[PDB]
Amino acid sequence: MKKILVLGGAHIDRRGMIETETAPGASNPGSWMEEAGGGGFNAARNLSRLGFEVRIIAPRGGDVTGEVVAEAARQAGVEDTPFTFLDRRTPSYTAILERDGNLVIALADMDLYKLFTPRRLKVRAVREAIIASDFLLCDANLPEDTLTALGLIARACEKPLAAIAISPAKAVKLKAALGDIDILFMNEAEARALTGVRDWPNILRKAGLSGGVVTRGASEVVAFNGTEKAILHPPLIREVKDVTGAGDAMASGYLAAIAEGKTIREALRQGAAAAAITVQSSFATSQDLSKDSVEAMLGLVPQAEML
Ligand SMILES: [Ca+2]
Ligand SMILES: [Ca+2]
Ligand SMILES: [Cl-]
Ligand code: NA
Repeated sequence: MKKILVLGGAHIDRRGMIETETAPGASNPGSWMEEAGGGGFNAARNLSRLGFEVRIIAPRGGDVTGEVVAEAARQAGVEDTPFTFLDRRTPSYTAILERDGNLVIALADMDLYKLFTPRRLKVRAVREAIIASDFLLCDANLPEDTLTALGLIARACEKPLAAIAISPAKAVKLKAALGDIDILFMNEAEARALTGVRDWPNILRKAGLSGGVVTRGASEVVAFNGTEKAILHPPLIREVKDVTGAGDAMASGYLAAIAEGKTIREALRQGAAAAAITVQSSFATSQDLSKDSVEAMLGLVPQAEML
């Protein structure tokens, strides 16, 4: 598996920080930091950083913010082939923070994703992107019916499909597609939401999900597939005490391991290494992900146990 196609979100993340003491409910002097984000987009960048040939299809506006996302794609080596709607704005997450980093309030405009309908997913151009790929990844930013239709296409094309849950609210959108998803990445809350730690595999398999990863807190992770499950040990003294992030990094490291054909025990430890790299300091980010950095962090990752 060399080529991964991602179908999911890619938004602008704009963060405004107040420069002085906060005046609540009023104007404050500040300055804006912008960067690209979105579960699918972040995972796409990560997979590219880990050596895969990655392409992404995300709903995109005809604006400069969309071009900022496109540029961040190119910087990470991701082929950006957007579903462009020239009259519309690229989705955005805008936060205003106090000088001390406290979140005052954030506004998400994600409506553009509603345009990615099953009808649009079914166009020849998207099917050909799928046929050109070796592995698919989606996220639950896409509409529910689109996710189900995507599952049917993956089936018909015999393409492996992975999914990122994004949030407990969004996870439920994956319910009909479950039987067509080879690996679903989620945390504790998203698992409860879609389903109704070593227990997740049998609960989830009867829900029709043949494999996935569920994370809990800083240090517990379960991975499963059609016949197997594995779990992470608590860290020893010398070992890394946080192996969980936003979710992109775990997914990317795990999926990278599976796509290279490693065991779920090995995939578990790689995903953990990848997550740990992104959270090992206040300043750590997924830009620090590479095959070499994962290789370097792996010796610090607790052992995994098949069950
Ligand atoms: Ca200023
Ligand atoms: Ca189904
Ligand atoms: Cl997102
Ligand atoms: Na964490």
